[PDB]
Amino acid sequence: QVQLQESGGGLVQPGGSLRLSCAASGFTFSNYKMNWVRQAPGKGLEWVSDISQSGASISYTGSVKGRFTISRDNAKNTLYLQMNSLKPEDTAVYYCARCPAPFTRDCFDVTSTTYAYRGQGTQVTV
Amino acid sequence: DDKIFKKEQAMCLEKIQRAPGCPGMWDNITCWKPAHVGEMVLVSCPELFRIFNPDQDMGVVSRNCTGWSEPFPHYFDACGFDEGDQDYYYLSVKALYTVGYSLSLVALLLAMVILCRFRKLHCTRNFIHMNLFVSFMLRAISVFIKDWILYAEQDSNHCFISTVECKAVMVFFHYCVVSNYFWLFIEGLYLFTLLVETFFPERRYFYWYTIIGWGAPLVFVTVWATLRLYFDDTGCWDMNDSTALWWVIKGPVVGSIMVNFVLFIGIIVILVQKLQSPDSIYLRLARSTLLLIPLFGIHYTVFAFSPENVSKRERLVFELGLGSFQGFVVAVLYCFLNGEVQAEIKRKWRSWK
Amino acid sequence: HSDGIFTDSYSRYRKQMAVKKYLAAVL
Amino acid sequence: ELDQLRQEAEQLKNQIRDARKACADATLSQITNNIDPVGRIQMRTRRTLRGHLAKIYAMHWGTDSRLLVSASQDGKLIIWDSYTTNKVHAIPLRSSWVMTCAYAPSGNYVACGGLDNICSIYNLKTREGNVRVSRELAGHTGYLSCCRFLDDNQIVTSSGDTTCALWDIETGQQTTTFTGHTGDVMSLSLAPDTRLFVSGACDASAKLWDVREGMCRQTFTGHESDINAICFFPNGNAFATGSDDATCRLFDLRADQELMTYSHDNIICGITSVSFSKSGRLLLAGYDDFNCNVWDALKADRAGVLAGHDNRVSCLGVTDDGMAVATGSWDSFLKIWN
Amino acid sequence: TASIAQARKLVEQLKMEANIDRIKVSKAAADLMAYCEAHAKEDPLLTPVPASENPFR
Amino acid sequence: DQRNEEKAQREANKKIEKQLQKDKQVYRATHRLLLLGAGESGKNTIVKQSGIFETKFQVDKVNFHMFDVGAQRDERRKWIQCFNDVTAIIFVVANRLQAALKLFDSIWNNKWLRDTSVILFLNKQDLLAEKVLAGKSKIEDYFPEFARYTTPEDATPEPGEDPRVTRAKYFIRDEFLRISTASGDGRHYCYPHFTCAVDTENIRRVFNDCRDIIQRMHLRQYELL
Repeated sequence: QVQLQESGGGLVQPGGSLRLSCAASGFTFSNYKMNWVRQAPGKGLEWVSDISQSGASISYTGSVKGRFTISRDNAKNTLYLQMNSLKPEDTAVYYCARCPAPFTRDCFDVTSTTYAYRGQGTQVTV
Repeated sequence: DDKIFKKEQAMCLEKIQRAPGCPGMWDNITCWKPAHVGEMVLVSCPELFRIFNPDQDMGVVSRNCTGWSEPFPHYFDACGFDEGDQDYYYLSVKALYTVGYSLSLVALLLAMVILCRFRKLHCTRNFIHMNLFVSFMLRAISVFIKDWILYAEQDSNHCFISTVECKAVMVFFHYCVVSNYFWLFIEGLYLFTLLVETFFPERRYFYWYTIIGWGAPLVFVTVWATLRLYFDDTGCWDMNDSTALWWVIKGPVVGSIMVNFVLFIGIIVILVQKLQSPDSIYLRLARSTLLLIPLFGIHYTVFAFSPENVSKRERLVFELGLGSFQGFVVAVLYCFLNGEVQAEIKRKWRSWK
Repeated sequence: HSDGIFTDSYSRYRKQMAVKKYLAAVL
Repeated sequence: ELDQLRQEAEQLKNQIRDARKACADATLSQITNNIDPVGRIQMRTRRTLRGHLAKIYAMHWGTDSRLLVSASQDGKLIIWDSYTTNKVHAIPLRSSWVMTCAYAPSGNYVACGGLDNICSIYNLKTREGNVRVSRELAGHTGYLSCCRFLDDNQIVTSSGDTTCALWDIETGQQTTTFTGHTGDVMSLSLAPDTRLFVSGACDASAKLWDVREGMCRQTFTGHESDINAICFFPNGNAFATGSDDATCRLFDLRADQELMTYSHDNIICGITSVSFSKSGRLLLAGYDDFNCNVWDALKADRAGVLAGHDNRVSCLGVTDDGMAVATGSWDSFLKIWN
Repeated sequence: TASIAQARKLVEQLKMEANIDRIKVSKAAADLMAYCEAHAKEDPLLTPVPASENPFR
Repeated sequence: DQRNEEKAQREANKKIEKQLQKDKQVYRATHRLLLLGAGESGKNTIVKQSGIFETKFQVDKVNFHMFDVGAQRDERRKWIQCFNDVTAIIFVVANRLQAALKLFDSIWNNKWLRDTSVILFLNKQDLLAEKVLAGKSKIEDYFPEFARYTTPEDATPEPGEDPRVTRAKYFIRDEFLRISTASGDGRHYCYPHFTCAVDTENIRRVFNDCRDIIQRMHLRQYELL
């Protein structure tokens, strides 16, 4: 059975840095364009970043461009988001997601309401 | 030749009797009256001098009854000479298109199988190209059977042929070329009307198109045929050419070139209107314009207006050394290497494998 | 009509030789 | 609360997770070592039912094994005769985009449904003349993915707003309601005695239910992506499953865990339909590289290939006596195989 | 209390699939080998059928 | 004996076939449209200006059947395979806008929607740019490259508005175009517009662009375009 376990988070003084992890389970990790999704409290879900299968294509949201980074490890099947220069308004629940099909490009997973290939997330505060 | 040396003399010995210082005789050319001494015997040319000139109406030869003396203009050097032997010119440009129409035929008989077999490609568009493809095979297989009644091997034979069979192969030949100049005309008319009135039913036009692809030539070759069989038959339907008779065979052939050529430029205004909007150019316009050159039959505009005795047989290397491969170019451009068959011939090649 | 005039031009030239062999006897 | 209750569900998973590990004596390839194989076999296209305009989504066979229904996106619902290739009926539809069609086993009713969120019921017997809408069912809120008849009075329907439902055709209201999944429910396959049924949805899970209780009995999870097709074994204890990660699997109701996985390296395109043969030895697996690949069910070898189509296959049925296989694809053509 | 209400139903969902009986896999699969051995003759697809019985010639 | 049911199986077949030859010709004479735009004002205004709302209308005696997608869930990967054969998708717009861009990326890069064309609208350009130009904060915390952005001179900006509205109006239009042009390859196009205030030529810009898509499609079938 697939399931996604994010880790890390917690407290930081406004301006620090943090990494995140994503524990995968039970599928071929080398196939899926994976990504991070956040959600502020009092607002709907919003898309953060994405990385392709190899790691060639990497894109971000304009508000978080440059200060963050994303990297994957196709050998030890986990996803890594190292964040730097954090903000007071970045406090949000951060999920780890997977686009639903192997060997493709498209993704349809920014939604709420059990896109069932995302984890329950972790909390980052500031 | 041999027959009229009896036949025109048989009526001469009649009119030797019907017609004396001179005697009335047959000089191995024509007949004579037993004419008057001193008078000038001026009779017009025979029928053998009407083939030397289109201005044959002034060919006259003078003999004096002195008795009978020489032709005062001598016969052949009046008209029959023409300042050499150009059998090398006629045979080779003949023996081009026989191996010219050959190469198209074995590469259209195979290339018409593929469109009517693989069954994915039964589109409305390739319901037009197959009739262009079948109207090249009707061009070739009529030209060969046209060429069968020209292998004379005997001069008295084919100069005096006048059979109904060398009528019917000729009139079948004229229908199976004028359809090929109409199935280049409709090809442009289809691609143009699929791009300017693009909101119309397409089961409406195509059935109403192929009527005037084969039927509209079928009217015209008959009307030309019944202005000679009832009116002006002299040989078996090649060598009369009285310039009010060609213009119902030559006429609506070259009419279907002038109105085809305006449809050629009428598309490269539309094709450039999309190729230049920002959605380089001159190499994409290269094999877009050049891919329509054998499709529209557009290499006929170059000599369509020029008169036949003006351009003087330079066009026969053009029209028959490049027009007799036009059926072979067209089967390569869209069928052998199409761009939709190529990923579809890769289906049955590997899936059978 | 290209094939039309070549069938005319070759046939007309074909007739000239028929006169030519006929006119060698009257020569 | 939710912290220790997540672990409480986790520990009830983990205890369930090792109970099937307790049951795992050996793999099934080890016990089917000495089954002498079927080997090099193949079929041939015998018919071609070409009457539809747009793409074909669903077909269902008949209990005579002679008639069949075809639903297509042009708004046409068409009954065929498979023997003589003749259109018995050509029903016009109310809304166009349909995704499923039903043929009742009594041979007396036909249903279809799609994005207008209504299962409509069409009468075949129509002694007043031509066919007409009998009644229709409007209870779902998503879309409508599958349906399978039980008699002329109740039909289970699969929807896109996660809920399956059992219906009462005269009164027009749902009898029970099946609220176990989380994704869009995609296909459901009835048990051969209509006591149970399974269903697959986009959340990679397969729920086995009870028609009388409306409850989920077991949850089957062995896939990686969303599931498009499911089909019972002929006896009623196994089913095959087709998901969009190019794998077919086998799940037995007794040992409560998976048995076989049908995959090969060259097939990396998604699966759209599966069905069983009558003995159960031959499993059919419609694909997206446009060829139905016949899979052995005991040895996991793609023994036969049916390769006659132009577009993606979308529906695949087997006659209840095993004489013929009819596959319909997005090129409006339905090759009947044999 | 909504997401804690639905989560209490998952453990009740996981309860009922915990107390069922569970059967050894080889005995559960030899019955599948029992079916395809006995029902092999009646299936017209894995064996060729002569041209008489086929309605599809 | 057996001929009796045969002619009935013939006479039912030919009476059915005559009805299909009424239905094939009207089906090839009508153009379907998909209106998956995530905007409540956009999906309803362009109607004048269940499970599915069918709007039918004709212009120049050409039949359009416009289909708003209504009562569906927010997941979309299983009911946009029911639209690959359509003429044109009308993507209307209203952080909203990064989620608008992330959606339009997936539609352009689907295995089944690879060949269908997108007509793209820019709704509310007066109340999404000048709303920022009274706030002076909203594009920058959504986008860093806007402060770098120059208005292209080959644009045709309407005289009589804020020029920095048109700086951002063309910026958003040039953010959809960099996804569509990058790796689409000639089989499907994009058509940016904005009318969004008047009944005048909302559909005509769709009309004069649906006429274009077919014309690119036929010239695609001759290896020309």
